[PDB]
Amino acid sequence: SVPASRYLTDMTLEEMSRDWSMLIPKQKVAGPLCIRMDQAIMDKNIILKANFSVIFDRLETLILLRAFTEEGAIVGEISPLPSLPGHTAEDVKNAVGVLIGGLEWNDNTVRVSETLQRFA
Amino acid sequence: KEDSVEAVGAQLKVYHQQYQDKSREYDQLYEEYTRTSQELQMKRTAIEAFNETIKIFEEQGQTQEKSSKEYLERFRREGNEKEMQRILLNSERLKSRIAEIHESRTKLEQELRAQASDNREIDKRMNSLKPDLMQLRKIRDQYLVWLTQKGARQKKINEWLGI
Repeated sequence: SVPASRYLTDMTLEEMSRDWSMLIPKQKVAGPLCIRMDQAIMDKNIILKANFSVIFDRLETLILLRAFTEEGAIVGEISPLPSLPGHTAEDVKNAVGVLIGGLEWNDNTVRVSETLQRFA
Repeated sequence: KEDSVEAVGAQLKVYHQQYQDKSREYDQLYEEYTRTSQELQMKRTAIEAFNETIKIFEEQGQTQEKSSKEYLERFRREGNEKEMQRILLNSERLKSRIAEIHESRTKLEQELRAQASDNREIDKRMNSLKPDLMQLRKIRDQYLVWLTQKGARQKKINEWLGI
């Protein structure tokens, strides 16, 4: 029936590990998370994809979230700060709202993945 | 420090190999599973063919003793013992023949059920690998993200991964 443990991965290893750059860097520390977005991306359709675990039917831990344009380019990210001990599901939901908002300020249309719709 | 970075990188290497190994172990099982699963399908099919023949034979024995009761009413008054002992002998020919194919169905079915039961064991073994597979993948992904966050480029990540 319901596992009440899974690890959901929207991204391949290649996506997770790919090198990317922001033409106009915007960065904000959101508790234990780091939010990054290229201030130069505008009027695009963007898809937020994530790797994260769940327990119960609920998001538990983010591993990594990257923002991709329709052409597959990376223009934002949410990630745990390597220094530090972890985060809760709520830090995660707040970091996402903060990123969606940042990208909408610049006239991007922002969608999230289905796994995200479902748990986050 | 460039030492903490290589230590994590080395630790990434360890988890990735473990995950590749559990993952190969898992797929071996999956392939044995799907294979015996087809074999089971071929057995069930052969059993179905046993079933319809047996059907025919059963509804013939019941058809040759449904008239052999009323025709022990013309042959009631006798009583021959070289001829009367002979007309239920083809009733024994028919019983030994349903019995024999029953024996053969039952040996097929015994083999099928044992095989089915063996594949359920494989399914349990796989299902048992999942929590370690999941934990390992997640933990291998966290090391990778920590290395990205500390400045590792994809090429260096790929070298630690061994890809």
